[PDB]
Amino acid sequence: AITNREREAVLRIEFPNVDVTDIDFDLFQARESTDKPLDVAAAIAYRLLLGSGLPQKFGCSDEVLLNFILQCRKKYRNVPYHNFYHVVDVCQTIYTFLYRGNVYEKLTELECFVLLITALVHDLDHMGLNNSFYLKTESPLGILSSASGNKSVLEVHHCNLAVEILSDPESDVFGGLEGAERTLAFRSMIDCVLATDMARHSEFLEKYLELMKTSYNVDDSDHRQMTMDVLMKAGDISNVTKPFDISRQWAMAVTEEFYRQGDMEKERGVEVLPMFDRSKNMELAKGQIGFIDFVAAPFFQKIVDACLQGMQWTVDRTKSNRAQWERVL
Ligand SMILES: O=C1NCCN1CCOc1cc(C2=NN(C3CCCCCC3)C(=O)[C@@H]3CC=CC[C@H]23)ccc1OCCO
Ligand SMILES: [Mg+2]
Ligand SMILES: [Zn+2]
Repeated sequence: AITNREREAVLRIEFPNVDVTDIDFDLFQARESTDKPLDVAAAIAYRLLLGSGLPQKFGCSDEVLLNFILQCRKKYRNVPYHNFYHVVDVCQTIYTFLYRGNVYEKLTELECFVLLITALVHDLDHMGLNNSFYLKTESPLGILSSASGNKSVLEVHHCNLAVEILSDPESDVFGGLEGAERTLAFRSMIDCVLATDMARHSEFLEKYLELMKTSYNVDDSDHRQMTMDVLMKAGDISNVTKPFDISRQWAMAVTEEFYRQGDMEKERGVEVLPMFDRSKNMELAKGQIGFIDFVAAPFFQKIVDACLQGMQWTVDRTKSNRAQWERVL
């Protein structure tokens, strides 16, 4: 359970002069301009969701929504990248895809609510170590994954914790739903989180594009779910689509986390990939350009051209940042 000092420390935060729905929203400045960045991060998610009118529409009370965010926050660790700020950022970004990029037209209101909730649970208890680390080192979570036959080590873990938070009525944001609606809420959340495993990036992207070769059918379960998966994925690789100052700060965070993994691998005598090598050094610009060219740019370009036409700015900003990193070299 949550303490009343904890709830009130978040409840009292308001943003009258800072628009949390904007594509230019700067979470780094929001964090840096307070002495309580975890409270401000929780208030951004809370006010963003209450402001939309979605929780209220699905019988999710203000207290339950606030309890849920705080339970999620407790399960986020002090790591450079996969910390609470990342999921608040993903939530805020998906919101912009839905309501600034008009993707809300392609999904039901319930599915928009589920997506925003899912963003907040999608990396629960991440240790700043990737799936490969768990498998190479034969860690208890890796062993658990191998024996159960589910290769997405962290993603299954993220789902288990989401289901656990939601098992408590005081934090069940889906507690106000019933029957088909409730099943859809859990099924869609679980499928979205499982879709975030990057070892399955091209699988999800190509399953989506083939479904969109024919007319978009909202009556089709697969069409909606694949759209939900693509938006969760887009939120996850969205740091490339932000203003250069913001994009650079996420680039530095992911670099430091990756380097800490590499250092732990060196200490354990397991294989280290160049991307995770701290002592030897690669320019930040090079990492980002490679990331954009082989992953981020084709992803955004293909989904935009296939169906998500309103998300054109994501393609534009990624290119502008790619050009800026090229200048850095
Ligand atoms: O500049 C850099 N320094 C070292 C790495 N590097 C370039 C990579 O940068 C980023 C990578 C990531 C993620 N990489 N990968 C993998 C995806 C396939 C391609 C290779 C990299 C690993 C994950 O599995 C993470 C978890 C889920 C979604 C994306 C996450 C996130 C954010 C990144 O940059 C933030 C500013 O745009
Ligand atoms: Mg993840
Ligand atoms: Zn993530």
